[PDB]
Amino acid sequence: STGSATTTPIDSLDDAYITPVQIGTPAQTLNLDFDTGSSDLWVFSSETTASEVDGQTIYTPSKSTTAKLLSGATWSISYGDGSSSSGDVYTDTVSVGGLTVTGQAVESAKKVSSSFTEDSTIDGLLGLAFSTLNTVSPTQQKTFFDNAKASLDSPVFTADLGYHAPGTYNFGFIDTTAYTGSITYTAVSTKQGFWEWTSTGYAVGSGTFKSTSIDGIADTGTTLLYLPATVVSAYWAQVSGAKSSSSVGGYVFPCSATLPSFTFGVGSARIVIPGDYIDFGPISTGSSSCFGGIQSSAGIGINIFGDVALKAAFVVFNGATTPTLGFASK
Repeated sequence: STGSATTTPIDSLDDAYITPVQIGTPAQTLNLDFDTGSSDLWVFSSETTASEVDGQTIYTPSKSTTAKLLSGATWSISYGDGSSSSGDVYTDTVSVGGLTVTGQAVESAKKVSSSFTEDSTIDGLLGLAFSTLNTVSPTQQKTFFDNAKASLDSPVFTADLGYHAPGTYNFGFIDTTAYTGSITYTAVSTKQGFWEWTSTGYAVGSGTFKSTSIDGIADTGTTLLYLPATVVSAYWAQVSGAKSSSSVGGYVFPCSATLPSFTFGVGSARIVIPGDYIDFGPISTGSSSCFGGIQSSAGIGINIFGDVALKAAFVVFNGATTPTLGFASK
């Protein structure tokens, strides 16, 4: 089997991407944030505290003839940005882009933090990291990909995110028309439960490439590119007036600037992030200070190749027995 679904930015800055997911019988379609940095499929639901729902589409298990309470199971998750959610669990039929998993754990939110409530366009998350990070207790549950894996033509999914435009998540096949040149594959460590890999270096603009190992995660659920302070300082030093602002919470730059590109290494290959991808616009409406799309990972504890980086590439998440990651230009 295969699946293919379009993913759409939630706003004009590509702050996140939503992908329609069919849950239950008859189908209830919710728009989920596919997140390669976590491993829970959770949704706003009929059980979510009413005051914490503000415009989201909810899953109502009582209206699904295939929903079954997973008796005793609860979940609770905290994300890197400080957001959180928790609740109980149902199993139900879940389909993405024509690919159907029966018995998928669907984690029903009883509580969500304010950032989720405030995001009316995101109806929940679909985790695509390794199932070892799944938070369901006392019986840990498998991700949608893990459940689908054996049925897929090939044990892979791909992320092809758009810049200010829709893109595609495919399951079970590699669309050879969706990228240019060849795919360069690189080793993955699953020791922390992430799609963790080591970039071979970077360049700023038309500058020379610096060979240096940068361990990080491929994370579709993180907006920006978070890299070591040394790397980030070298980038922003090439933008007149750019500075790190403690008050704003990162690097800002004059909105009048033309940003240089940023290149990262994948083995001997190179992925170029155009300067425009690094512009996240005014810090507040009408401001002439703009927020940067490359930020320091210092104090996160991990480098994160988020959407800013991933959307510059066609990315293969290879879930073979020895998982790997592939990157191609597009």
